[PDB]
Amino acid sequence: AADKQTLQSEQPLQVARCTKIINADSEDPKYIINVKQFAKFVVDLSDQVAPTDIEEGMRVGVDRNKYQIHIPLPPKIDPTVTYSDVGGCKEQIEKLREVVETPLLHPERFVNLGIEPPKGVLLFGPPGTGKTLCARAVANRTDACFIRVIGSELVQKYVGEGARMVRELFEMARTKKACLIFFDEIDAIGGARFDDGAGGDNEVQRTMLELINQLDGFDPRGNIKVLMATNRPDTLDPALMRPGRLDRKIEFSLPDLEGRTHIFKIHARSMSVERDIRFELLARLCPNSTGAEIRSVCTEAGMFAIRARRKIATEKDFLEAVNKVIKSYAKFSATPRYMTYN
Amino acid sequence: KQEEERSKVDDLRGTPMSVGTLEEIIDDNHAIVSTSVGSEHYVSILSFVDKDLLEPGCSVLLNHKVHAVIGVLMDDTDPLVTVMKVEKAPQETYADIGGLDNQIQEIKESVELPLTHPEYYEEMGIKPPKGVILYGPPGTGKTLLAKAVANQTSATFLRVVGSELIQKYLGDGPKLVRELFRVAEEHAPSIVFIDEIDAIGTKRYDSNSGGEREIQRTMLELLNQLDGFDSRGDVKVIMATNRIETLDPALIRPGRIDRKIEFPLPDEKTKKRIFQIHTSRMTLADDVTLDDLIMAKDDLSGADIKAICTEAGLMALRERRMKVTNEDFKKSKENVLYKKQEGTPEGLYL
Amino acid sequence: ALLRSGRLDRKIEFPMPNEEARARIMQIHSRKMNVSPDVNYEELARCTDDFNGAQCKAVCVEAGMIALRRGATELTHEDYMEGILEVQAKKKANLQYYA
Ligand SMILES: Nc1ncnc2c1ncn2[C@@H]1O[C@H](COP(=O)(O)OP(=O)(O)OP(O)(O)=S)[C@@H](O)[C@H]1O
Ligand SMILES: Nc1ncnc2c1ncn2[C@@H]1O[C@H](COP(=O)(O)OP(=O)(O)OP(O)(O)=S)[C@@H](O)[C@H]1O
Repeated sequence: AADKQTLQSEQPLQVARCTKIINADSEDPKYIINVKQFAKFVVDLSDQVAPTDIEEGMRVGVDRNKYQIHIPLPPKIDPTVTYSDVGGCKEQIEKLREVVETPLLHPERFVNLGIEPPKGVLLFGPPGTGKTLCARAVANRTDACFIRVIGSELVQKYVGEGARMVRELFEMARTKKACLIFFDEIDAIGGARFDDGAGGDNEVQRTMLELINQLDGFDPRGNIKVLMATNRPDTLDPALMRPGRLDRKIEFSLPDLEGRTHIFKIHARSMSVERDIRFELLARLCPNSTGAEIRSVCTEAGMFAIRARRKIATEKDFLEAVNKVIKSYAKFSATPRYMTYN
Repeated sequence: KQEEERSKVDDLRGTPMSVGTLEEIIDDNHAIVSTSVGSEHYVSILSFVDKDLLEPGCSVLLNHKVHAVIGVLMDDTDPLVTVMKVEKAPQETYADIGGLDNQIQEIKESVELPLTHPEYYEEMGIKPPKGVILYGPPGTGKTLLAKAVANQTSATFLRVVGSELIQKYLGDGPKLVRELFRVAEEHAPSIVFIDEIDAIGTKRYDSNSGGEREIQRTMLELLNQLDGFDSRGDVKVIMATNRIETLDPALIRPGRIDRKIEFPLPDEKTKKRIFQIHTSRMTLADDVTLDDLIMAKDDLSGADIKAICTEAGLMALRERRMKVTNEDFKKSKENVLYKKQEGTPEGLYL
Repeated sequence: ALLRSGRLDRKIEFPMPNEEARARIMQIHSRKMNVSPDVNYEELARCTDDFNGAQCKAVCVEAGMIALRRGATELTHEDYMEGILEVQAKKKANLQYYA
């Protein structure tokens, strides 16, 4: 009973049903609310509130008897959002150097020649290829800053909540200088305006409009660069294909052979192997593979290096690792077992 | 005395009391309560109960008329925790070596040896396997090997059936995921086992809400809880199925589940031992040759061998005969398999 | 049925940009950029054979970008030509058996 008497004084002070906001009229507050389950409503406010902060994508206090608007806050928040080896793909970091580094170093080549600074890139390539590494490998030279954002993190079940996190990311971006948010799975974020008379997946729609608004147009970017990752330039918008926003389209695909030797260097140096072995034979054994699968190969040679007590990996450890992954774990073991060839 | 303070707390309460699911801290002790159906006034809390026992968004004791928070919820003994929290380390590690021997070694040096000696990753900078899907044909040993690692252990084993998470209430299953991973968090280094999550994908019910919009949310809570944040560290979780078609690949991808392990239906060289050991504890007229049964069924599981080696003795002891005739093995196997059709084709290699 | 004569009244085909239309739109993209007056648009557009307006834009922005490589002060005629010698977007070849 540490506060029991005051609890017998709050019984005449009780208000404010949850009631998320759909939208409003114009010229006036005149908002529109669904409660949860019943119906819809075209509401108006109580007088002692701020009609400013009753904006769309919010859940306000609402009276029982008059449904008049009381004080909001964001009642849906915080759990909502989950480089020495610079040199992976080759022709890519140089175009990365261009579109990122050259506006962030000099407005000398750009404004004087009469062009606008290229500010955004459409990365495209298969997954497991190092979009994350090149993205973060930008952040050695800027200052140190990076944030990572998967697209389907914004799949949360309230209207404009993803747009609210667009608000959050763009008002964290301008707090800091020379920073890097990263984008990925930008198809579910939306590039195509699919519509018929259904009214469904619309938080994506208004969040994507919020994305076009805060991205480019109405106080542009400055010392903020954001890469967008995909397998397709096919499911995007012609409003960010507005030709001065995302105009480079850096290309890469599976590495050649020597790229895989470089990734062999990378995931050989960062673990316990022996420094007397080669990798080009293993590079021949990987005609189509990813550096993520090179990580799997190196961790599997580490699994053999667990099997026997090995901290100095032989060539045979990586031999049986590749033999494990590409021929004895590609599906089972028995695509070989015939000569006809040798 | 204490009696009057307790009576005044009891009369802060109004005897029809209720229960509602929350979302979020409202730090200055006034709160707001969804119900099941979610009608949410700016409520208080009866300030002698501990508000800070609990993390955000969980059931408490409420009122019906002013909706205010009253007490902490009871640690509600759902039928899961008695099954989820594995009571004893039961039995059956290996009564009989010679059933698999391929992925016994694999499950050993992938589940025991990283966990029970977590000092090899010190030398070689390797991450442990978090999830491994053990799968294959039905009746192989997946549940058996799960119990085998469940007894042969030093970690607090946990055992979960995939239909334990399927209840008709709203948000019930996600709460069961929450308490499930509380159980998975708050024992020890632990070996969670999950079974039958291929019986969850093309599955709809009548004791149910909107079907594709019910366990999408539950398995999405599983997604956001299992290998999301809330740092992984050392928590062993094993999931097992028979088929792989109904699996969302969002959970099959790395980060969440590393190793993919099938199980072959065994060769005849180990069928002789499995048929022998399933027949090891009965009386049998030893003239009969199991090599007929061993060579015959081309894709036998061990439940096949189980039902054969027991049902032949059942057909013999049906008429009270201790030892089994070979045509009782005929009757047994032709009961066990519906239309024992492995002869030509083929049959006529030959 | 999608055209007939009340669905869409007119059937308006579009000409491939003959010569001067390529030069015109290529200059339209080079309107706001620094262009030194040593540019002959008829030469540029006339040595562009089979270029649509997509490639008009591609060539003028590649003339920007190729001149943006070396840190030149403005565009250059050979950079226009290497926008064009961005292979007329015709690739690759391996080539193998064509000797
Ligand atoms: N070209 C490369 N050079 C160096 N390392 C590479 C390369 N490609 C892949 N890798 C390695 O393999 C990993 C690939 O996994 P991540 O980049 O982390 O995830 P990801 O799948 O590449 O991200 P996405 O799908 O491309 S957005 C990298 O982190 C490196 O460890
Ligand atoms: N010690 C042992 N070593 C190897 N195999 C064994 C051993 N003991 C039993 N078995 C076999 O393992 C099988 C275990 O069956 P289960 O895997 O439980 O069948 P199942 O439960 O239908 O599997 P599902 O369909 O995925 S639930 C038994 O049928 C035995 O033949």
